[PDB]
Amino acid sequence: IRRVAISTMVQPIFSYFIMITILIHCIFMIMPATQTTYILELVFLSIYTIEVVVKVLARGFILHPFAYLRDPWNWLDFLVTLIGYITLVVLYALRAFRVLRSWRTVTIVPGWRTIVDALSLSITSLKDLVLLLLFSLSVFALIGLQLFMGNLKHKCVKHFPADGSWGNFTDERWFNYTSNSSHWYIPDDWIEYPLCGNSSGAGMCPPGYTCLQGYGGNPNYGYTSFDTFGWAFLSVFRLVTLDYWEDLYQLALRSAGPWHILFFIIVVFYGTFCFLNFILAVVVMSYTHMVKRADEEKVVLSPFFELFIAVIIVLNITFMALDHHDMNIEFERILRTGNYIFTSIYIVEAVLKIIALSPKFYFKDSWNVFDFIIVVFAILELGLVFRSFRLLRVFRLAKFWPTLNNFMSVMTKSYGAFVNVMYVMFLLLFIFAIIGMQLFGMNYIDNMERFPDGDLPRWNFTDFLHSFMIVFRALCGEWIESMWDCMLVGDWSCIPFFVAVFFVGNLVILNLLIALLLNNYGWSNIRRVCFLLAKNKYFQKFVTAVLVITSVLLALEDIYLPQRPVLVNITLYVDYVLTAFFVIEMIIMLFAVGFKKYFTSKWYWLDFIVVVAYLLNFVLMCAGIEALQTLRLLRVFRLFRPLSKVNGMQVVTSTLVEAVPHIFNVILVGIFFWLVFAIMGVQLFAGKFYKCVDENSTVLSHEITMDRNDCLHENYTWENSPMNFDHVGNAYLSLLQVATFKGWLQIMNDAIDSREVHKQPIRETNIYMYLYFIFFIVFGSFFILKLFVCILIDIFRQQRRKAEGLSATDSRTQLIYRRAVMRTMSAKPVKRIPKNKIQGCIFDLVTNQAFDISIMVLICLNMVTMMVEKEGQSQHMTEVLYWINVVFIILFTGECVLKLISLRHYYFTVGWNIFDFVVVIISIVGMFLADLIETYFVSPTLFRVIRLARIGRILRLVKGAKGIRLLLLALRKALRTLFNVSFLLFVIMFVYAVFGMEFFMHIRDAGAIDDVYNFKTFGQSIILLFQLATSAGWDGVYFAIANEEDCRAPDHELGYPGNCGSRALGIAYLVSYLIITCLVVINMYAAVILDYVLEVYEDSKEGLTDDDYDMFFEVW
Ligand SMILES: *[C@@H]1O[C@H](CO)[C@@H](O)[C@H](O[C@@H]2O[C@H](CO)[C@@H](O)[C@H](O[C@@H]3O[C@H](CO[C@@H]4O[C@H](CO)[C@@H](O)[C@H](O)[C@@H]4O)[C@@H](O)[C@H](O[C@@H]4O[C@H](CO)[C@@H](O)[C@H](O)[C@@H]4O)[C@@H]3O)[C@H]2NC(C)=O)[C@H]1NC(C)=O
Ligand SMILES: CN(C)[C@H]1CCCC[C@@H]1Nc1ccc(S(=O)(=O)Nc2nc3ccc(OCC4CCCC4)cc3s2)c(F)c1
Ligand SMILES: CC(C)CCC[C@@H](C)[C@H]1CC[C@H]2[C@@H]3CC=C4C[C@@H](OC(=O)CCC(=O)O)CC[C@]4(C)[C@H]3CC[C@]12C
Ligand SMILES: *[C@@H]1O[C@H](CO)[C@@H](O)[C@H](O)[C@H]1NC(C)=O
Ligand SMILES: *[C@@H]1O[C@H](CO)[C@@H](O)[C@H](O)[C@H]1NC(C)=O
Ligand SMILES: *[C@@H]1O[C@H](CO)[C@@H](O)[C@H](O)[C@H]1NC(C)=O
Repeated sequence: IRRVAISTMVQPIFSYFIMITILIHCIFMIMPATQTTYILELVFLSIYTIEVVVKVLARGFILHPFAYLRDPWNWLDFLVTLIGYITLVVLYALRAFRVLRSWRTVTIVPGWRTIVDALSLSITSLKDLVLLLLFSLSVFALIGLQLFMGNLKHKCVKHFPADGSWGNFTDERWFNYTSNSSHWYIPDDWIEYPLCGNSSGAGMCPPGYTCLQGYGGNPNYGYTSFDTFGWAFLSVFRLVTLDYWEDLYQLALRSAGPWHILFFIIVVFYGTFCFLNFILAVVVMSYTHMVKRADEEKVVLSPFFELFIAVIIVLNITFMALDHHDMNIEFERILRTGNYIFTSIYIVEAVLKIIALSPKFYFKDSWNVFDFIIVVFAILELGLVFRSFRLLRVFRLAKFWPTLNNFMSVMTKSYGAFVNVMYVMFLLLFIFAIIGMQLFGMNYIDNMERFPDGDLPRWNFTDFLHSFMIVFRALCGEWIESMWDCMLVGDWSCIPFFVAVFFVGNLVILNLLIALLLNNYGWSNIRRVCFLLAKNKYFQKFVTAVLVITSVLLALEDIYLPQRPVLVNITLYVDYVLTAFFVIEMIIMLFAVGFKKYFTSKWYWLDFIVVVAYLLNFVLMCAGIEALQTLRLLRVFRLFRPLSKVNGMQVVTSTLVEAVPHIFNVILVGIFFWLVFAIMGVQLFAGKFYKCVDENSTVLSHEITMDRNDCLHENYTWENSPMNFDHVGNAYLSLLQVATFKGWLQIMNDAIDSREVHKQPIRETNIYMYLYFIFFIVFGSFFILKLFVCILIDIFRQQRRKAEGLSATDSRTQLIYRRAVMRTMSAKPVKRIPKNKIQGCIFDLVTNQAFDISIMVLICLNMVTMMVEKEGQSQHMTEVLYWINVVFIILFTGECVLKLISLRHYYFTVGWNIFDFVVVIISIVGMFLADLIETYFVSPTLFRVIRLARIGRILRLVKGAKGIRLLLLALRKALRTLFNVSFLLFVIMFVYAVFGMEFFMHIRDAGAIDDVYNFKTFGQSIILLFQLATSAGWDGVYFAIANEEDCRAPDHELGYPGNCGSRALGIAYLVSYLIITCLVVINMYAAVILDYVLEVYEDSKEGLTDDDYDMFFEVW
């Protein structure tokens, strides 16, 4: 018995047999069930049971150190087998998790142990971050609950008819009329009722309507609000993750007022730019530790011909990129003839090289094998669709292009780790797809009526392909809309599922991928006086002040300016004065530093360009020609030099300046790869996004209009999609929309509906086109776009080393030791006296640990009391809650009084004591103020705002938490640099705000631009640009500002400005903004955070921390 089992388990054939069985079982899990599946399930279960029996007979069960159930993997196997028997003999919710056995297949890929260990270490290291995350989210949920409670229910309700059609006024008849949903404003074909508010700057109502509270439901089937702590929690988590967050942001600003933008800024700054970067830092440290452990453990043959072939390759690529939809016949002939010529040249090259060199030596070269494969494919293509393989020719450019060559060699050097990570990602997606299919698939079929028109949504769980696509989309960062659908037809189980998918896929696996990338990709007197004046402090301060004031004046030139004559005059006068000022300043600087210094400096060149622009505008105005707006807007660029001199800014600007060349190289490589995908996209989809519509832009059925001829015979419209693959430029724009995941859903809907040209698309007739986008997303968004962060991280570390005056050649250990030696230099001990029988007794009672723990418990209880508040509660409940809060305030005041009585003046030697003392004083003053306000009823919003001080007494809960204290210390050390980065971001936003006001203030309402969100004033422009800095909603903004169709041109004689945008201008504006902010400046936060977190953690683990010195001086 025992001998057989012991020999059987160690035989490799046994392990391969089990693995192959698991693989076929997974395959059968993908396909639809049938009676044959039931018997195959029994076969698989028998095989797994035999494995369990063999291993128990070989090891024993638990009682010894090396028994069967001392290995976690065996725990997985055993629990899944038991679940299988349980579900076979006797809830279907348990039948899914047999797919968990597939996790074992991770052990097939060589080098799997490193990645699995890194994942395990990352998961175990998030312990303190989870607690801090939950606390922060709760605090923000409370703040949002008190600020936005009830706002998302606002609606425009028609006035009670004075005509008497609804009867004479009575309170009952008025309530009866206002509650009828047919009297609530909603534009035709809309799903959601628009929000409103009567505060200055909120959404307005049409005439005959008033903005009311308490009617109807909240947005998104009632799932989006701040009416309870739980929904507020959900909304805050959504906001931190940036998941469709522009919609909640616009809803709140439209119902509450633009000033509530402040709330969103705070949440985005703390939660997105700091905390998720803590998560990334933990993942990076874990991976670095594992890799450290692993590593420690241990004619034709001439340059001229090469150049000739290189230019021929470039010309062939150009010819390939020129292909487009509905080409004229001459264009087609030219391209075809060019193809013939290129193929002939490649054939000649192959033969010449094979004969000049030996055939044996010819096929010993990898590049030669690649070229021969290309020649074979080309000749096969011309002989006989093999055109898709023509793209291989593009990759020959890597032989001649050193940057691309190095990029390729780096990938070759470490392909194994990336293979492991991608396999883990896809295995996780497969497991979740199967689980979600079993849990939710039948809900969509059974409860289809609940959907807006009773139709199945594009994204569902009805079969394996759709389930995989929806979980993959969640991994890309979009989870909440799918969760709304799941809840609508399901129950609470949808919430944990999607959250888990998002957390594991996005915050762990993708972060691990970027960690891999980082690890791998990483007269004489006149000159005298002018010189003295130029170097003088006061003169520079005066110049800076003038620049700042006139730049602020630019922000006031909004759409209302023509109605304000005094402002018009002030701006004109300021323009004249600035012209004189710039000229005189240029002369002074020239006399100070001279011609050669002046004209070899980039700063002085910027100044000179501004001087020339203002002189040109002056000459134009003299001639009677209206000044160019762009030229006089160029003066804002003067702000950057004084900005670069702010305290602590030098590290940030040095990092960006040093990073520019690498960023450019990455952009070039990305353009190359995107060219490959764009040519493929044109080949697949060019000309196929046309469809037949009617007066309402509603797609007709193919059963009615089969093709273009039917469409036009019935006098319908054969309209193209604004985003398409008709030529390479449009393909590039569509691929940018895909990679950023902004507007990609419509593009993919068109792609999977596509049929041959001139035919009516059919829903999901070409579903497997999804594979195209998956590949692009893996190689364009997960790989190429994440290099920017790695570059910034690597460069910022070096620049900070420069700033602190540290040597570059020193090792990390030496710096750790120097840090400890610096700490020991500045530590000292403190003692306090225990007072006086009464005071001494109170001292003994207050200095004990029980007292502090009790204070913590009281804080937790007060926090729960705050969580009880909800929308619609009776006023009696409001009063009871306020009185309970009063009790808590009295208790904390008493704590402070006792501590003061005990410690006398020593009390203020501890910083936390000072914070608590300030909070107590503020609470007393606030109680007085609240009583006065509530009695005199100043304003409900004012009361809500001043109630924000209540959070002060809850923030003390972090006192004494060591793990949380470490991360807060890291954040404190980084605060200066984070602030400087934020300041730079805001200045860039200001520049873009004023140029956007100039370019787009008059455009018609379309897409995301409407009466509330637009470029009409500086504030509204900033509201839009803060949203756009995260790339959120930029597709709708582009659709608005790029529209050149169906518009009125300006009438200079009549003064009418016109109302439509510019495709080229909008493309330039938005693409440049996305690159500068989303891909560069925002990633600086991650760089800074990572450096500081790493420092503190290494101090904790391989050195000494301030707490070590504190403990040493506790004894002393
Ligand atoms: C600004 O923003 C506010 C929040 O978003 C919004 O409320 C406000 O809208 C409405 O503005 C008008 C002023 O033009 C204001 O009158 C509205 O409030 C009135 O509420 C009364 C409540 O009646 C109650 O009925 C219950 C029954 O259970 C009873 O118990 C209560 O004691 C109370 O009686 C309505 O009855 C009233 O309707 C008017 O009543 C007058 C009485 O004769 C009558 O002459 C009028 O013609 C009319 O019929 C109002 O609705 C206010 N909305 C709400 C919900 O209060 C918005 N705009 C302004 C201008 O404030
Ligand atoms: C019960 N009832 C009839 C009265 C009766 C007694 C007097 C008060 C009580 N009413 C009540 C109690 C608690 C909250 S409360 O639960 O919201 N707690 C809050 N704590 C703080 C703490 C400080 C603060 O202002 C500080 C700033 C004001 C200007 C500058 C400093 C405001 C708040 S409000 C509230 F709203 C109001
Ligand atoms: C230095 C860095 C780190 C922080 C920068 C400060 C911002 C938080 C400031 C700078 C400009 C401010 C904006 C200036 C103008 C406005 C318009 C204001 O609303 C109005 O225009 C009210 C009138 C109306 O809506 O009718 C709302 C506040 C807002 C967006 C301000 C909100 C706060 C902003 C973004
Ligand atoms: C108004 O009253 C009628 C009956 O008089 C009732 O059927 C209807 O539901 C009421 N509408 C409301 C309360 O919105
Ligand atoms: C709303 O008003 C319309 C028009 O009078 C009426 O037909 C409808 O029944 C009303 N709905 C309710 C719920 O009262
Ligand atoms: C367009 O929509 C409106 C509102 O549903 C409808 O009345 C009209 O008949 C529609 N037009 C066509 C051509 O279907």
